[PDB]
Amino acid sequence: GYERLKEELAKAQRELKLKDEECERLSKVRDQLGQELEELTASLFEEAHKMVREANIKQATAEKQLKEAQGKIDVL
Amino acid sequence: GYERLKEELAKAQRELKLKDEECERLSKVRDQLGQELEELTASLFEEAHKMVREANIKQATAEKQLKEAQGKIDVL
Amino acid sequence: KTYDYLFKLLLIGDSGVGKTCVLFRFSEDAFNSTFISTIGIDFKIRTIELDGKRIKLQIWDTAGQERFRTITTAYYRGAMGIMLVYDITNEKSFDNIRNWIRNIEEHASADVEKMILGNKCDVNDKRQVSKERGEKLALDYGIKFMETSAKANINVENAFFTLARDIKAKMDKKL
Ligand SMILES: Nc1nc2c(ncn2[C@@H]2O[C@H](COP(=O)(O)OP(=O)(O)O)[C@@H](O)[C@H]2O)c(=O)[nH]1
Repeated sequence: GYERLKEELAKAQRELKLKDEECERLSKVRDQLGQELEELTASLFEEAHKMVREANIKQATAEKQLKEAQGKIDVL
Repeated sequence: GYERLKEELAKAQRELKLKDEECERLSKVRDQLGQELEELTASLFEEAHKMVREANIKQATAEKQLKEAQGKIDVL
Repeated sequence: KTYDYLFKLLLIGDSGVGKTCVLFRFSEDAFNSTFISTIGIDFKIRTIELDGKRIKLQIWDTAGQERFRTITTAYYRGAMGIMLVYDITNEKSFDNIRNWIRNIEEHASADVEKMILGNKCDVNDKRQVSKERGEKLALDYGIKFMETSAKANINVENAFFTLARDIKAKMDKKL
């Protein structure tokens, strides 16, 4: 009876906060998704190059043998 | 407080309902943004690998052709 | 248009359980290069056929870094099937499988399809986790379990096709 009112806002008090806290989050999302998407996209780009670079470095050195190491076959 | 509790439990109930309704909207747009980020990042990875593969595909041919001549010199 | 379906999948777990090879073997890459190490995300596509239809699988592999916390939720929240992956060479990986199950339950959706993947089953001589004890974890949580070797190439293709069947059978139910 007189304890049924206390059962409502002991509960509600714990409820309101929950949602109010949910939104605080859900609101910052669009900015985090973007402010992340960016970092990602950079990181992606940066690494993307590094990989392509190494690949090529080794295409060079493994072709200088075809010109200098074949010349060793031409010099023997 | 019969009119106070029968009045406030309408406003308090609305708060939870207002936010409930506000939650779905906030969480709707977080799922919507997350799909759009999914498909964006899906494409970026797909390219980044695409690029990097071709930098490795050639590295193999060059190095492959060098094993084609490198073994015959070390054979003799 | 072909394909005619799109399942979005996720790989999650402790680092060095070999989440990433497990992928690389399914997607059929000839190569090792990945961004998991450095970035903590990588991604792979493979379409398969199941009972005749084309099914495009987008597979995300997540590595927890807090750096991209938001983005990787987006993957959890949007994922149709997620594979929890431990190393049978390593306990805590297995112990944590519960922990992840938290995340999955907490960050991800209410009907998601779930699968515990006991990886490296090939290297029995360094085997700390019994399979029997593996299956019990799974059964407790009412989820499928499967032992797997990214390197011996054991059950990886089956693990996926099994999870893909489980996703589709669920969707075909909502005809
Ligand atoms: N023996 C064995 N080693 C594995 C297996 N999968 C991965 N590895 C190795 O274990 C380590 C972790 O694998 P990794 O792809 O990095 O998974 P992740 O770190 O969880 O994403 C690496 O050194 C891999 O070579 C496996 O199934 N068996």
